[PDB]
Amino acid sequence: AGILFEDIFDVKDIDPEGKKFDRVSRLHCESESFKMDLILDVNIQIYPVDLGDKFRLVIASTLYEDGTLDDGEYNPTDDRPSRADQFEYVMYGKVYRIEGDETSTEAATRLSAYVSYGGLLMRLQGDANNLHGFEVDSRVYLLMKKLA
Amino acid sequence: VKYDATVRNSINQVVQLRYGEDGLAGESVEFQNLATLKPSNKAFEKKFRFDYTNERALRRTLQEDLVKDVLSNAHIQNELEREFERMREDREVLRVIFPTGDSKVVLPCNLLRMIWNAQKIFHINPRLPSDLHPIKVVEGVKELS
Amino acid sequence: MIIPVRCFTCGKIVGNKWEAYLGLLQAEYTEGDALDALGLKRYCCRRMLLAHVDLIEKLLNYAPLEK
Amino acid sequence: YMHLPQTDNKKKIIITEDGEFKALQEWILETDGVSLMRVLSEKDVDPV
Amino acid sequence: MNAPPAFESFLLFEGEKKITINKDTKVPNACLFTINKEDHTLGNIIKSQLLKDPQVLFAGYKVPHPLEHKIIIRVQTTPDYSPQEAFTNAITDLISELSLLEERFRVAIKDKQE
Amino acid sequence: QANQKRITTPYMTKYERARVLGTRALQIAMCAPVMVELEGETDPLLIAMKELKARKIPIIIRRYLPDGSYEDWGVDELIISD
Amino acid sequence: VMGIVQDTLTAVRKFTKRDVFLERGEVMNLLMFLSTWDGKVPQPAILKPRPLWTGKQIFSLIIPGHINCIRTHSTHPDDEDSGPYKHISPGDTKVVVENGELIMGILCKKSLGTSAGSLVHISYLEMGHDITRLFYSNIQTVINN
Amino acid sequence: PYANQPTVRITELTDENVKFIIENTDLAVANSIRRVFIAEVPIIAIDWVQIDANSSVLHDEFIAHRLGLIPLTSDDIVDKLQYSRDCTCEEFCPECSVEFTLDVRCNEDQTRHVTSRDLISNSPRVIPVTSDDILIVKLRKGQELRLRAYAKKGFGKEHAKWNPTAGVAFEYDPDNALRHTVYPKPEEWPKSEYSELDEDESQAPYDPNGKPERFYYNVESCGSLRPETIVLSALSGLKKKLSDLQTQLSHEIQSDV
Ligand SMILES: [Zn+2]
Ligand SMILES: [Zn+2]
Repeated sequence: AGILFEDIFDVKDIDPEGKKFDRVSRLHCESESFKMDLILDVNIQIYPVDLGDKFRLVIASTLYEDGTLDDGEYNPTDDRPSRADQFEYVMYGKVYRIEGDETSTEAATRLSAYVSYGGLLMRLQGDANNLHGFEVDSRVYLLMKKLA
Repeated sequence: VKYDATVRNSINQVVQLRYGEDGLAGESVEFQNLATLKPSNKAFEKKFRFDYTNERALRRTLQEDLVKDVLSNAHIQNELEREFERMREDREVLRVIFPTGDSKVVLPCNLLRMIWNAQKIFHINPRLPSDLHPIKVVEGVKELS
Repeated sequence: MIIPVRCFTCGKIVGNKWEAYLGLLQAEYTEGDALDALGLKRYCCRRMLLAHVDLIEKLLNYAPLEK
Repeated sequence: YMHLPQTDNKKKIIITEDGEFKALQEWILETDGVSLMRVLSEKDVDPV
Repeated sequence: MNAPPAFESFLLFEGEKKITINKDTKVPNACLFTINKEDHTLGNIIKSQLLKDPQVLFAGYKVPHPLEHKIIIRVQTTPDYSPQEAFTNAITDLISELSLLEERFRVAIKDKQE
Repeated sequence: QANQKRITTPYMTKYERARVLGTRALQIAMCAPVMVELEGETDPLLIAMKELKARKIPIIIRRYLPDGSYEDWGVDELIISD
Repeated sequence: VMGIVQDTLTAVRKFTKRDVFLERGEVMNLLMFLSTWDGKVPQPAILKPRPLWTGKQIFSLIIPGHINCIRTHSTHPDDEDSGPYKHISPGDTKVVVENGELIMGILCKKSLGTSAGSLVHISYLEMGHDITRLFYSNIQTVINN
Repeated sequence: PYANQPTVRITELTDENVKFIIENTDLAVANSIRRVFIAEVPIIAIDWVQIDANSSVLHDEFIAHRLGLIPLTSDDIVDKLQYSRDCTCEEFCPECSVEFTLDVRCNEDQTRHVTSRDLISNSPRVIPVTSDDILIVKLRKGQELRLRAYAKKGFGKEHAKWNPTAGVAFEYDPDNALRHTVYPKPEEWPKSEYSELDEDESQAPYDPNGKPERFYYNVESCGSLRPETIVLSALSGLKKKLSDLQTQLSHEIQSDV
């Protein structure tokens, strides 16, 4: 239904290399179910975050949840198809590189996808059966919400 | 520069046969990298042989109707071995012309940039195998030059 | 030369305070208290009254060219 | 003057058995005044 | 010797109009206001009041040059609402805005004066 | 020379491009016929550039080889660098 | 030698960082000062809770056509390339421009200034000469404003 | 979609300074009201001066500039007199301008201070601010100054002598809450006059849903206009400018259709 990635993540590091930028912090995350680690850059003044915080992640091509493409234009008056708004933090960006672990004999025993949100970047090492939905030069969304 | 593309003086005395020993203007020339002078013999053979003994990487990089033609038709194999021998003698020529490993050298049009443009204009996928037969590349370079 | 009527930055009246500034300076007051007594809270007019040198007493020591 | 060069322009660069360029530090001599014609004719200098 | 007289910052001589309407062709439902002989004083008001309107997608202003006393305002709305009438609404509520502010300042002055 | 045995770079360079675009536009300025249809512009430079794009320029270029022998090229067989 | 200098460069540096974020009223006025803008507001990098535009999408709108370029920032850590996070760059170095879209990196003299292989150099060598002039004018308008 | 509901509160209404607070208003509206205070408030000031005899060491241009920047009271009749450009009157008339006559002669040993009190008008409702007096020129014995001056109507866009304010101060969001300024060391900055924090706190906490509001004004007149009628004149001028924009836009949209 347009969802490319479903997982629940947890944080352990807030800035291992230091507080490089004042309004952007570099999170380090990993899951508990299917074991993919994560790094991500999140704004802080519009979204507080701290250590030991659990959240679930949704990566979708479109927010319409109907399979119809949005083509990447800001339409604030097009809230009719009831976009994915129940989640309280939304990003938008594109991928730029999808590289894994190839020795030219087997086929991608692990995949690490790089996604750029206009400068805010993430990275997803994991099995290829969970990251095969990502295609190079494709527009994707990111969804965030808190968990109890 | 006269209309014979020969650098000449006022009283028609030849100074250069071609402008800058190659006949190319300096406005469009770019800083490039050869990436052939610096690698060793083992690295050069690893990166430019087009080996086909293992045959599985060649299946992963090309389509089935392409690997069927590559694994047969030994004229194609002889052509790629001739290309490898030509690149070996070119490596020798580059080593004789260029000492001290100065791989930085000015060339007209930046090859890696146009290859990246061709990648990101036609939306090709580096993960999937491509449909491009090696001798298409071979006689494309030969007919281009 | 002569005191300007207006402060260059804002435009507060300056020309009606030079005689008062000399009068308060003659009555044993410091520059800061004299400037505070003239209602110049902003420093832009404080520098206008403080840093202005008058040349008219030098120019009125000359005989006029007409009568 | 005697000094081992540090910049790669005056350093010994040769091909090796593996085809890799290797930086070799060799003793060089810098003089004052030019007498090259008798310098290359002398024993144990490189005429190249 | 090339100092312009100070009155051409807001006067209009014979030959130009106050308002000229250009229809943009890059995007549908767009207008190009070319309000002449005002400054950022009007343009900031226009931009803020049009951003207050929810059904206006694009409405911004810029000056081409600080010497030429000219501003240009480009307004783009939804495909059911003309930019010209959007400008008209953004001015006719602004008139009520300024009149209400004037009346409240008047009654504040009257209440403060005993 | 004849049609055969004619050697020079066939890319019409920027210098003769400027020279032709000047000369023909001055010919419009001295009321010469215009080789292309025009749609409401009066600058001779603009129409001369438009018909240089249209490659209908009615002059030929006599190129001086350094040997001394001339060599004539028209406009329509020269191709535009742009 | 045509190069951004003295004020616009050090403002591109502060406008290009990760930490800068523009509200709708800021991108709202920055899109007026363009000339080559297609007339479509791009999708913001932040949607919920409030729509925020980062400066890299704005400079992507500045970059015309499809330019591909990889430069390094001036304060590039030399240990980042050898170790991990080579394409992550926690210091946000390693400027990459992909398909006319600014992806990471803070621009500086080594990317927009009078340097060989700079962004304006590739813009001249790919798009042409008029488009480069519009590129320079759009930079000097939007970054100053 | 429509206009909001601003409120005004006045904290000080002395004879030369007015502080008022405007709430529930966008930033651009308050900025424009501040701009109109110092640029587009009508006032009567001297622009046309004619020198008959000037033996002073201060030559004609000094005296012309000083007389041009003398403030003139226009508390009631600034609306009545029209602009000289819009007057059907040729050159100048008493309905379109105010005539000033200055005549002074020093024949005493001590220095004669020619001040603004010596300026004589025709209409009693226009006078320089003497009801200390503004110095113009000092004269030695035997030096004369005879001139006639005309006072037009204009605002601050033409010249700074038509600027009615002394100096306007515009404060919004006093203790920093929206991070419109980023303080590198917040403890090194003094608290504002309208700040609402204790000594321990440096800045207000972050407000992501905030919007700039509760503007603080400290407008100050130069003694020409009353400091409370200048705001009314500015609002009236802005309203008339936008009414002119209404008329011009309506004419253009009926002309196009
Ligand atoms: Zn002042
Ligand atoms: Zn009159």
